[PDB]
Parts: sequence; structure tokens; C-alpha cells
Amino acid sequence: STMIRRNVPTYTAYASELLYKRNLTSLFYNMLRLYYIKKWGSIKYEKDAI
Amino acid sequence: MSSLLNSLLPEYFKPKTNLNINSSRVQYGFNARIDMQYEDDSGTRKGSRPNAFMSNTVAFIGNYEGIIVDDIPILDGLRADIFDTHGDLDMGLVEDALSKSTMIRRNVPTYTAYASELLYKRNLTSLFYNMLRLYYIKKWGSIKYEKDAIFYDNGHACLLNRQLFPKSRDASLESSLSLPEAEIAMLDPGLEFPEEDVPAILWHGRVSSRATCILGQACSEFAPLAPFSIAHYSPQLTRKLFVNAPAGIEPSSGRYTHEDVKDAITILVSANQAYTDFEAAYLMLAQTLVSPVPRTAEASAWFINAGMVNMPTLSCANGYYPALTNVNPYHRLDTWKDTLNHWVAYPDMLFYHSVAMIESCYVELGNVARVSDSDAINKYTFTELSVQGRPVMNRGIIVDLTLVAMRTGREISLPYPVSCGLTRTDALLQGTEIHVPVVVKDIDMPQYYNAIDKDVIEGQETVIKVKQLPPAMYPIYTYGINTTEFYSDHFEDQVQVEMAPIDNGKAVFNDARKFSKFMSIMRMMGNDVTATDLVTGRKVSNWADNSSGRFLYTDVKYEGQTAFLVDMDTVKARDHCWVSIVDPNGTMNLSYKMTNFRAAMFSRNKPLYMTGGSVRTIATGNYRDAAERLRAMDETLRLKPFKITEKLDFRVAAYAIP
Amino acid sequence: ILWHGRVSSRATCILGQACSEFAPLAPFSIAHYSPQLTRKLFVNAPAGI
Amino acid sequence: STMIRRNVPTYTAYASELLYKRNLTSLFYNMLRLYYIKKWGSIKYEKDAI
Repeated sequence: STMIRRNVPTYTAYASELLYKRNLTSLFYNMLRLYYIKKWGSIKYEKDAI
Repeated sequence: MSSLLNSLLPEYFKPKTNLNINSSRVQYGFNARIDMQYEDDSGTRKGSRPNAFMSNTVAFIGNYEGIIVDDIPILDGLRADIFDTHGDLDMGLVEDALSKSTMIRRNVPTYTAYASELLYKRNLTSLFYNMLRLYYIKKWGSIKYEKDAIFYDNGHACLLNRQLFPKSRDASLESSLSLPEAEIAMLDPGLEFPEEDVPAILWHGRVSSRATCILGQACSEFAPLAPFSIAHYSPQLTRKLFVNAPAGIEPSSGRYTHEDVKDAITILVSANQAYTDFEAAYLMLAQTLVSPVPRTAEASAWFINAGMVNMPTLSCANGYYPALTNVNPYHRLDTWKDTLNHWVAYPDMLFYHSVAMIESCYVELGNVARVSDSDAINKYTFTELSVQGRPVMNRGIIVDLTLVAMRTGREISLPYPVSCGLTRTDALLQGTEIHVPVVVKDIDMPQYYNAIDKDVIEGQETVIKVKQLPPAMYPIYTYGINTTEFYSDHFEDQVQVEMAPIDNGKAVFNDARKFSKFMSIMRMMGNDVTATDLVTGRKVSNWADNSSGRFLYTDVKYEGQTAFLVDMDTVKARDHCWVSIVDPNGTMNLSYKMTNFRAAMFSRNKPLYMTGGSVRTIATGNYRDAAERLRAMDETLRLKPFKITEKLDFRVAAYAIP
Repeated sequence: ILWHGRVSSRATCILGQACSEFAPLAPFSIAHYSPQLTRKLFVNAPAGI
Repeated sequence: STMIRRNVPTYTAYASELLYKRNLTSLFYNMLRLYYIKKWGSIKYEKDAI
């Protein structure tokens, strides 16, 4: 899947180290929290409540 | 691929060779005979339009921008000996082939080492693409673009060419581009080590004075003034280009005709054995030759931001290895020369193949935009499930060919999974509001269109908020081959609106489906109906187009609950050849029938006629049967005699055959 | 030694340090004392180093 | 082969000695040590430690 075949040995070496640590779960977690902060963003917390 | 784009054309359509285009706007369509009928408790009222013209306006303008991307190598052309059983370059047979050749003996060891990198640089698609554009620039060079011209107008809203295309000066297509020439150097056969990042091509005999000027301009930056479709922005392909021609390269002439570009292409494909490269370039240009004029005012959202064209980097290492190309090439499919042979015979047929492809795509993107994200085959994931290959990235031709496969309902097969050309699905995948500019004509505009202002004086520049993208084209060539209920492109159709005499003309359509068919058939009958939504309080008019003459449900410009009040004592007769609804009572039954079809084209409000010879379906067998024949009549001048015959007069002579 | 295509800018630095004396300060197991393997190393690469 | 013709006789004479010099174990050993030095480079050694 390339015409420039000089970079294949270098590309393979870096790919082998990175593929065994791929995880986007933490990014989606924060993106979901930002959705609900904006939607339900009129809830009041009073300190001297029960 | 000439074959698959040919099948898209209708059965009644019989095309000829020459098409004398003399403008930047064409109304392609057909003439049909519509037998309309209105049945009621009182009686039946019959009408008949003998020549009904259903058209789709297509222009030669459209903002595009080229970017140089990395794409797969096309291995068709190289000799079949060096390839192994599986079909990849077995290095070891390459070293064997170079050794037993007419190469300099001191270069064999150093050239063989480079082979591992350079032999996998085979993609001439970018060069053929630019050379095809130069052919059509010089042919249709007299077409004009005016700055303060009408891009769209429907009576209420108007959209000028100044609005969509700023930085735009008025000029002819010939006077648009001023291409500078790249250096065409001669390759020295006795060069020590090959220079990578500089492509070297093959040539038959001597490079002519005009061939230098064409190749020089093809490998250069396109910097246009007027926004033309065949003269869009492209980056510099290369700085220098080597040509392995033992006969010296003549210097640049300066001038050339469109016939000289055909001469340049036919020599380049034959020498390099690059037919699959040409097939890729033919399909690329088929997408980005003509762009559709939008059907409605709010269907201009597709052409606001410039769609990127993916041109694969120019890379060729045939000049350095002349031995590896010969008369016995490796090819996957047997019908691999069919696309070039079709273009050389009928160049002007590309116009018909282009409109067939964009009409197929923009129709399917119409009914793809109306599916919810929560589904299996949706907006984002319709390309992945359809594709059964291994392309680098799902872009360019893959997205356009998969939309054609959905329209026709057939299996499209290409020899190489190449991913180059225009990407259309840009505004769709974003999934945000688009702000199209508009200049107002009347003062009662913002009731109909979802405008930003509620009161606007005439001649003011306003903005319309488009959320869901309406269909840009109506199906005309693909009419009643794969019918859907959205477009309702049937030959026979009927609708039953149920009213009682207690109701004083006023009917409420609870159903959305039959409301669409009622409003559409009433427009065929030449009646101006104006419905009003009860929930929201907006208004819709069936007369929202001057081309097709149909009403799609996306003309409401709002998704909500369906409660359309239509008052049937405010119906106005607008067009000629029309049936009258004077005063209805009881149940109404509307119906029509389309019987025959005749191909028609319009340009500058005049008929555009097809001229020249009768175009045939060129097959691989039709030429190679004459190769099987060889003209085997032994080339021997056999002169047969004529015996003179005497009759009554004797003054005059008469010769007989035996 | 032999090589595929061009010897990269970083490959020169690695081969240069691999064929050299290890003179450590701290007694580490993967950085123990080793003599100079060779002074010069040829590389048959038609594409220049 | 693709060798220079004037070198064939002189190179063939040397073959008897040079072709039996094949041991790259020392080079691979040092290159493997450079891999782990740069990977686990942040480990520390204190002089007055237990």
C-alpha cells in the first residue's frame, strides 16, 4: 500500500511497539462527560443542605 | 472503464460521435407523452401533453483543489518472465534479465541494487489526467464565464456567481490558464547511478517539436482565473522529466492544436505499456468534467466548500530499465486496452459518460442523507461493507463507484484497487449547519425559506440555514430502472384524496406519502397549489423548480409532525396544456401514464443536435478478428482482362466482365 | 557487510557505537567492559552512506 | 556473475581464506545491548547502597 518502499523497514519497527498500546476509551469518557455537563448544566449544589 | 459507464446510458438513447458545445450550460433530458386524468363524483376531465420536457441543468463550473497523495503501484506493463506464480516481482529473475540484455556491463551491479526501490514506482495516472484536460481546454476553448451572471434563480431567492466564487475575474476558458513549461531533458544511457525523485519515461523514435510543449505544460502548476471544472487548481507534478529517446528531443514549438495532444497520448501509452494507468485517468476526469446546477435554492450546500481531488504522485522508472518492457506484457484482465481504444475513436463520448456518473451519485446521496445514524448501513459506514478489496483509503473513485453499484443494482469490478479522484461526500459526513448566501427578489421570502432575518427589503444579501441536504439532481437517465417511493419515478401512478361535501374545499393530509404524490401530479396538470402547516405555521409551494416539474418532500425544509391544510378554492392555473379543477365535490382520483421516450438536449434556449457517425459498442474481438484475418489476400497485383463486345452501332465500344 | 538500499543517518550512528570500546563508570550488567571489535567497517551499499 | 572481469582471478585466490571468516555474533550482541540501554535508561545505581 505504498510506492515509496525505502520507509518500510523504519515503519515496521515503530508500528510493532505502538500497536500493543492502543486505547481511546479515556478520550471518549471525557467527551461523554462534556456532553452531560452542557445538557444538565443548571443543577445547584448548596453546601448547607441535607 | 468505458464498458461499465456505457451500460448506465438509457436504451432509447442512440449517441453520435461529434457534439458541438458552444456554452457553459446544457439541459439534457427526454420528451415524453403524459396522459393525465382527474376522476370525481361529478365526472372525469382528461388531458394530454404530447411533448413534456423533463430536464437536469449541467454546467462547466465548479471549485476543486488538487493535492499530491501516495497511492499503490500498477504492475501491468512489465514483461511476464520476471513475475513469479503468485504475481509479484521475483528479484533474481530481474538480475538475470538485465545481465542478458544490451546494457553497459559496468552499470549492471549498481543498477540491480536500486531495482528493489525503483521498479515499484509505476503510476502515470497524474500525467495522463493533465494531458486529457489540455485536449478539452483547446477543443471547447471558446466557452465564456461572466462574473455578474445568474448561478440559480427560482423567483423568490437568487444566487449569483460572485457569491459562491470570489477572487474570480471574467474570461474565456482558453484565456483562463497561462501554463509555464517544465524542463524535458534527454536521459544519458551512460549515467553512473539512477537519480530517484526524477521520473524517466520511454518514447517511440523522435520526440516531435509539439510533443515537448505538451509534456512541458502537463507537468506544471494550474493557476486559473475563472472557476472552470477542466481548469481547476493542481500542484506542480515534477520539476524535471527525463525521456529515453536515442533520437534527440527537438526544442519547444510554443503552439499546438487539440489533435497534437491525441498524438502525444497514443505514443506514451504504447511505449510505456500503461493502459491500466489511462483507465484510472479516464474515470478520474469522468467525475470532475461537469458539475450539476442545483435543483432548489437550498441544494447549493454541496458546492460551498471546495472538494479535494486526490492526484497520485508522478513516479516512473522505465527510462533506466528499457529491457524490462517488451511485446509480451503481464496483464490481469484480457480486456485491458478497451478504455484507450474507445477514447481514440470517440473522444466527445466522455461528456455523456460524465453526466451519467454524477446523475447516478447525486441521486443516491439524496436518499442516503435521509437515514438515521442508529442503523447498520448508514451515512458513515456504507462504503466499508460494499468494498470487497484492499484499497489504501476509502476515497476518490471507490466512494463514487459504490454509489453507482447501489443505483443500477449490479457488481462493479476493477483490476487494481486504485483510490484517486474527487471525493463528493464531504458536506454530508460533517453533519453540521451550512450557511449559503442569497440575494432576495420579493419581500415575502422568509416564510418559505428558513432565512436568518424575518423582514428583508428587496436587493439585500441574506443567509439560509440548510440542516438536511436535499437532492441536487432528479433521476432522468436512471428513470424507472431501480424505482424508490421517495422520487416516485413510475410510468403509472395514482392518488385518492377523500373529501366530503360538508367540508368546503378544505382537506387535511394526515399522511406524508400521499401529500407528496398529490402536490406532484397537480404540477403536471399545471396548477399552483399552496399548502400551510397547522403545527408550525410555515407554507410550501409545489412550484419550487423549473427543470424536472416534480415535488419532492424535502421542499418543506422542516422535519416535524404532518398536518398540511390545502384550500382547494385558491388553486391557480399557471402553465399551458392543463386540466381545470373548477369546483370539486366528493372523492378525487388523479392518475397519469408515460408511454414513449425521445432524447433531447438544449443550450442557449435552442435545440443542441448530435452530428457525425453512428457510435457502436467496441469489443476486444471486433479488431483481433481482422488480426485473425490479417488481410491474408497474398499482396500480388493480379490484373483480370475485359473482352470487348461488338453491337449494332459499332462506332461506340462496350466491355464485358468475362 | 551487505545492506538493503541506503544506510540511513541513524544506522551510521548505531553501527559506529556497536563496533567500539565499552568503558563504564557504574557496574551495570548490560553495560560491562568490552574491547574494540574493529577500527574500520566497510558497507557494500551502492546508495551512499 | 556481475563482477569486474580483471578482479575474478585475484579474488578467487583469496576465497580459500576469506570465505571461512563468517561470525557476526559480536556485532549483534553489542547492538542488542544498545537497544536495552536506551529502553531502561532511567534505572539508577547509588554507591553507598545495601
